[PDB]
Amino acid sequence: AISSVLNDILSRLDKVEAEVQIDRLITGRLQSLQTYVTQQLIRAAEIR
Amino acid sequence: QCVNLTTRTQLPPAYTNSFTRGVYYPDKVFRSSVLHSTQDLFLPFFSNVTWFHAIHKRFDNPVLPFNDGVYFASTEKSNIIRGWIFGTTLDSKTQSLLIVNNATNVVIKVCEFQFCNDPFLGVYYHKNNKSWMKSEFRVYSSANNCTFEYVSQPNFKNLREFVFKNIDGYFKIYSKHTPINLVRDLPHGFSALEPLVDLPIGINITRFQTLLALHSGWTAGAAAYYVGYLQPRTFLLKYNENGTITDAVDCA
Amino acid sequence: VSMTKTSVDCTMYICGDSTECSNLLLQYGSFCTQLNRALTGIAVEQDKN
Amino acid sequence: VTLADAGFIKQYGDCLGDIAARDLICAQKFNGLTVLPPLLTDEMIAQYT
Amino acid sequence: LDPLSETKCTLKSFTVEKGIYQTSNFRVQPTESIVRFPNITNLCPFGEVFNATRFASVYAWNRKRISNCVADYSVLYNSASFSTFKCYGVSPTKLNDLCFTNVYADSFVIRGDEVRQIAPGQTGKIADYNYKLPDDFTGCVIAWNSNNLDSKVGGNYNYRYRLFRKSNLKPFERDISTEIYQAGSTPCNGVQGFNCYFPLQSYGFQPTNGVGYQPYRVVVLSFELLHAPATVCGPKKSTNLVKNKCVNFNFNGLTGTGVLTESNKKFLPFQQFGRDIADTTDAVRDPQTLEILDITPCSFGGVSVITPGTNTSNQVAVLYQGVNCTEVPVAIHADQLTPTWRVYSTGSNVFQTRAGCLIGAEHVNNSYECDIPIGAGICASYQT
Amino acid sequence: LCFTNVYADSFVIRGDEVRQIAPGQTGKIADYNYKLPDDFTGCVIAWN
Ligand SMILES: *[C@@H]1O[C@H](CO)[C@@H](O[C@@H]2O[C@H](CO)[C@@H](O[C@H]3O[C@H](CO)[C@@H](O)[C@H](O)[C@@H]3O)[C@H](O)[C@H]2NC(C)=O)[C@H](O)[C@H]1NC(C)=O
Ligand SMILES: *[C@@H]1O[C@H](CO)[C@@H](O[C@@H]2O[C@H](CO)[C@@H](O[C@H]3O[C@H](CO)[C@@H](O)[C@H](O)[C@@H]3O)[C@H](O)[C@H]2NC(C)=O)[C@H](O)[C@H]1NC(C)=O
Ligand SMILES: *[C@@H]1O[C@H](CO)[C@@H](O[C@@H]2O[C@H](CO)[C@@H](O[C@H]3O[C@H](CO)[C@@H](O)[C@H](O)[C@@H]3O)[C@H](O)[C@H]2NC(C)=O)[C@H](O)[C@H]1NC(C)=O
Ligand SMILES: *[C@@H]1O[C@H](CO)[C@@H](O[C@@H]2O[C@H](CO)[C@@H](O[C@H]3O[C@H](CO)[C@@H](O)[C@H](O)[C@@H]3O)[C@H](O)[C@H]2NC(C)=O)[C@H](O)[C@H]1NC(C)=O
Ligand SMILES: *[C@@H]1O[C@H](CO)[C@@H](O[C@@H]2O[C@H](CO)[C@@H](O[C@H]3O[C@H](CO)[C@@H](O)[C@H](O)[C@@H]3O)[C@H](O)[C@H]2NC(C)=O)[C@H](O)[C@H]1NC(C)=O
Ligand SMILES: *[C@@H]1O[C@H](CO)[C@@H](O[C@@H]2O[C@H](CO)[C@@H](O)[C@H](O)[C@H]2NC(C)=O)[C@H](O)[C@H]1NC(C)=O
Ligand SMILES: *[C@@H]1O[C@H](CO)[C@@H](O[C@@H]2O[C@H](CO)[C@@H](O)[C@H](O)[C@H]2NC(C)=O)[C@H](O)[C@H]1NC(C)=O
Ligand SMILES: *[C@@H]1O[C@H](CO)[C@@H](O)[C@H](O)[C@H]1NC(C)=O
Ligand SMILES: *[C@@H]1O[C@H](CO)[C@@H](O)[C@H](O)[C@H]1NC(C)=O
Ligand SMILES: *[C@@H]1O[C@H](CO)[C@@H](O)[C@H](O)[C@H]1NC(C)=O
Ligand SMILES: *[C@@H]1O[C@H](CO)[C@@H](O)[C@H](O)[C@H]1NC(C)=O
Ligand SMILES: *[C@@H]1O[C@H](CO)[C@@H](O)[C@H](O)[C@H]1NC(C)=O
Repeated sequence: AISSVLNDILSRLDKVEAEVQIDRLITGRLQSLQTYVTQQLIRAAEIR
Repeated sequence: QCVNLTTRTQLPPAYTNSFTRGVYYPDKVFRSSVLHSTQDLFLPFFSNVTWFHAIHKRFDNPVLPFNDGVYFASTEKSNIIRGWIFGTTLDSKTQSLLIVNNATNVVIKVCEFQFCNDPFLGVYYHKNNKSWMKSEFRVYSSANNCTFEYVSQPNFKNLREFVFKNIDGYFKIYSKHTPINLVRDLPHGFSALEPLVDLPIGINITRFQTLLALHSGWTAGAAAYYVGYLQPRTFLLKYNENGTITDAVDCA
Repeated sequence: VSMTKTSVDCTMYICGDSTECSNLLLQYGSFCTQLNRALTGIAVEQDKN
Repeated sequence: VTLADAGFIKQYGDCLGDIAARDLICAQKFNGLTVLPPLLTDEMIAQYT
Repeated sequence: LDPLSETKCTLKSFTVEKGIYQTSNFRVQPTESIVRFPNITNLCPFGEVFNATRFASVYAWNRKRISNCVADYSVLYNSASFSTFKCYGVSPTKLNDLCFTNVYADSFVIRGDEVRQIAPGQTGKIADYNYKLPDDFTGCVIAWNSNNLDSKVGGNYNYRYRLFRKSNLKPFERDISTEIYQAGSTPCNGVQGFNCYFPLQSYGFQPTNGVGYQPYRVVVLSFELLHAPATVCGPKKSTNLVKNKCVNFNFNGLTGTGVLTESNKKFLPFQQFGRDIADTTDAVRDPQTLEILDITPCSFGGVSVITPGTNTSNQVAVLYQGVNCTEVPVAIHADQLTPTWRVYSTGSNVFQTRAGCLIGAEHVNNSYECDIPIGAGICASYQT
Repeated sequence: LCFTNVYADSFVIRGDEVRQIAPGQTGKIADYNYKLPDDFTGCVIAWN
């Protein structure tokens, strides 16, 4: 995407193409959560 | 006016260890209590800076290449380093940049200059009035076309340092200073350099040339100056609780 | 015996205060509720341990 | 053992101004990552011991 | 409707078993808005960038620097005279809603057919030897026909470009060298003999030469954006600043939400913003008055709802996780909140736990076995 | 294919702004007299 920050994208771009920059940040961050949560579930199994 | 200098000395490219200097703020953003990591043109730690020193007997201003960007520093009193030429030719076959200081202003000017072959700014010293008069401007014979101009304002050695970069059409300047009580070694310690000026010059640069003061029939001032190229190298930087870079790691 | 319990608001993490980002995040369906249920499962188990 | 966040409340003044530079715990909280306290306090667990 | 209804929805069920349940986090909505821009007033000199007499040729494109001024762009974007107004990192509809560091208008003329060569990363002799835009170029390009302004019946010959070069030039380099170029190996240093060329060439702009072969005037606007001490900003009116409330702030196109506070951070004169580990701004220097404002996101947290089974009772209690409730009473629903319900904040049955603020449960001194857990040694149960 | 209802909207405009009739566009036609919705489903047909 053109920036790390959602507000920069909504400051610069209109809906038709702001949604393409935002789709990248949603996809990357949802992959960052699923990675953290999988790592934590595997750790939780070790602590158990 | 334009005149060639009497001394024709050459040979030893003197060197010194650039221990911990030539770090500078990578962008205009505040950060504090963080170990931030940045990839940029920087001065590689402990690299050989070329050292130049004027005696009384010795006066050297060689043409120095300018590849990716350069670090410059000087140890002074009585204001002897006064500017830089930059360009790809330096003979009015192509556009070139002039950066200079005098008795009342800094000037910045980019033109089809036909520079002098060994340029300087000249001075008359202690002429009855217990004052020194900046009086010769031996930088160029002609300045045919120009495409930008700017002007504004003019017990220890004065340590000065600068970093110069040309990239994405913009030429950029960073600087800092401190008073020092050391003979020749660049002192062990840290400071980043703040950004001062950005110039939209849009030219090739391949080389540069420092302009000393004269201080024929003259005496050279006891100033020294140090040059090193930058390289693209990742650096990791400790911003303290005040947001000043207090220590640095050269990642390579 | 245990580790720090964490809850992450999947909406604030992905989209923090952007409503248009939130309306795009709904197009990915159930994942934020599934991530809340996964971390709540870990967090309850710290007391059980 | 040096903990990072026990979960025992945050009240703004503990982070704003100075502390948000050196402290990462409130920068996590600002991005929707929240620690939850254990059900048993360190006094309760000690009492069990 | 109420916290029970929020759990019935979250649990996808018309009945709920005994427990404590996560629900939508609460978050204080911003109570008003701020805008701040420099109190500069002089309207930027776009006239001598669009209605200049004679433009410069693309071999020596005339850069004009625009700074320390106010720019309305809607007066350009509304004008039908532009035959193209294509943007490469901002939407033109939002230029009036943005701040620029420095704007360089780079200006020249070309034949219409060549207008395509002006997009970023393009190629062809205009894009290769006389005017290259950088790969990550951020800006707009605006172009229109001037066959009715600067064509001649004999062809205008002031408008020249370049046809040869030892290499394709760097982005935003201009080359005004004039060396005779050799198409064979010939070191023809003297003059433009056979297979040797003056590397400049002329258009001949003539009032019937052809559609698109006719002359177009072009400007490239090239701005640095939203992260430096800016001097070319939009015409939107600045408001007064306010502090300690949650607010929809904008400074210099840094739109965001948060509570502003007087900071003690020692910025240097070149720094406009300070940033978090998360790459999000968390201190700012106001452009009206040189003071550093701390930005903190205004209060929010997980809401957990505590219930006996719905076949035991409809009554519930609410836990606001990590919240010192000296705040939730002040967050009165006279404006909006993320949770639409508020009846529980009617109060007097409000208790502080180290886990957060517990609302709608009666605190009692006698201890019991833990029925529903809360945290930090506290539990809750449904009893007489 | 088959359609719930079809509405044909009809008007005359200049050739230049035939680009303003795309969904989510802006400019005086798209702004002050005929706007297609952000998620419009349909076609635009135009001729001199
Ligand atoms: C910026 O100006 C530079 C100095 O004029 C210019 O450097 C020149 O580059 C060419 C192309 O490589 C060199 O030409 C020689 O190239 C190789 C050896 O490198 C030989 O095989 C060829 O026969 C030919 O002789 C020039 O020698 C070189 N000039 C100097 C003094 O080094 C840059 O190309 C310019 N950069 C831009 C972006 O225009
Ligand atoms: C330091 O070096 C400067 C040149 O690089 C030099 O600038 C020159 O200053 C004079 C005096 O103002 C200018 O002369 C013109 O001044 C005004 C301008 O409006 C006119 O009314 C006059 O008729 C005259 O044309 C020069 O043009 C200017 N040179 C440049 C290149 O701009 C400084 O004066 C030097 N400092 C000292 C102490 O001499
Ligand atoms: C860079 O400097 C050059 C010298 O100052 C300048 O060259 C001059 O360019 C003009 C055109 O702009 C020529 O004007 C002539 O035009 C026709 C040519 O056939 C004649 O009929 C006219 O009488 C007139 O002489 C000059 O002759 C020419 N002079 C020289 C010595 O080359 C460049 O134009 C400048 N370039 C830039 C980009 O600034
Ligand atoms: C971050 O910047 C701070 C502000 O400049 C700086 O604080 C300054 O520290 C010196 C050294 O302690 C103080 O000097 C005084 O120290 C004590 C009294 O506090 C006296 O014994 C001394 O004689 C002298 O008066 C400065 O007064 C103090 N500045 C302020 C405004 O309090 C910090 O040291 C910097 N932090 C780091 C990590 O370098
Ligand atoms: C470049 O030159 C253009 C030609 O002069 C100029 O266009 C003109 O713009 C003005 C407004 O600034 C228009 O004036 C009319 O505007 C409304 C119409 O109701 C009234 O408020 C005014 O009193 C007046 O009637 C002109 O009609 C318009 N002319 C043309 C032929 O387009 C541009 O504004 C100039 N642009 C720049 C940046 O200088
Ligand atoms: C300064 O030194 C240069 C280099 O020796 C001199 O340049 C020469 O000038 C003559 C004409 O006077 C030319 O024929 C030569 O071809 C030039 N040589 C070079 C290498 O360019 C210059 O004349 C000297 N000027 C003074 C004032 O001494
Ligand atoms: C909840 O927040 C209030 C402030 O709004 C806290 O009260 C302050 O507490 C400190 C420490 O005892 C005192 O210095 C202040 O003077 C108090 N101010 C007021 C207005 O009471 C309170 O301690 C907080 N409680 C918890 C559990 O976080
Ligand atoms: C620096 O130059 C000296 C020669 O003066 C040489 O011995 C040394 O190896 C060089 N060191 C580096 C890091 O280039
Ligand atoms: C000394 O200064 C005066 C101006 O105060 C000047 O007229 C005089 O020429 C100067 N002396 C010399 C030797 O030039
Ligand atoms: C804004 O206006 C105030 C006076 O109300 C002035 O002190 C300040 O310098 C102005 N700011 C700028 C950036 O011009
Ligand atoms: C729940 O209570 C209802 C009466 O409200 C009763 O009909 C039902 O049998 C009960 N179910 C259980 C599992 O207790
Ligand atoms: C709990 O007991 C203390 C005295 O030990 C008393 O002050 C307090 O008011 C009691 N709280 C309740 C809820 O009865």
